[PDB]
Amino acid sequence: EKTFKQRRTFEQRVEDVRLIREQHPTKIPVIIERYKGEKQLPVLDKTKFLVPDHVNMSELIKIIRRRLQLNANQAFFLLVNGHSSVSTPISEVYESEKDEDGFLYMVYASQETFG
Amino acid sequence: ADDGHFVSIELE
Repeated sequence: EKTFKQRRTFEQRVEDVRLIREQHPTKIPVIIERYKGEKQLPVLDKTKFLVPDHVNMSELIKIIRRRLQLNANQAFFLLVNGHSSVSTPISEVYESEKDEDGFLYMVYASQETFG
Repeated sequence: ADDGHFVSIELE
C-alpha cells in the first residue's frame, strides 16, 4: 500500500517539482492522498494536482468533493500536515506548509482527526 | 499509479 513518498525517491520528487514549477509557474503542485484507514470515501483518480495560485482552500475542498461525487450527507475533510483555514489562498498554504521536496501534501478522510 | 501525470485543476 505504498504512498507517493514511498513510490518516488526524495530526489525524484525534488526534480519533479523543479521542472513543473518551471513549466507551470502559476500553479501550486499538490499531492492529494486518501487516509490509509479510510473506509467510506472513494479513492481519487490521480495523485498529483496542479492548483492555480489564485484559488483558496475552501474552493479546493469543494472541487475535490465534486471529483469524488459525494452525497451531501457524506463527511469530507482535507488535512494539510495533520491540521484540518478555509479562506487561506493555496499560495500561502504552500509557502507555509510545503514539504522539503517542494510538494504540498494533503490527506483526505471522512474523519477530521486521524488516526 | 499514474505518478507521471498531473491533474490540472481549474475554477469552474
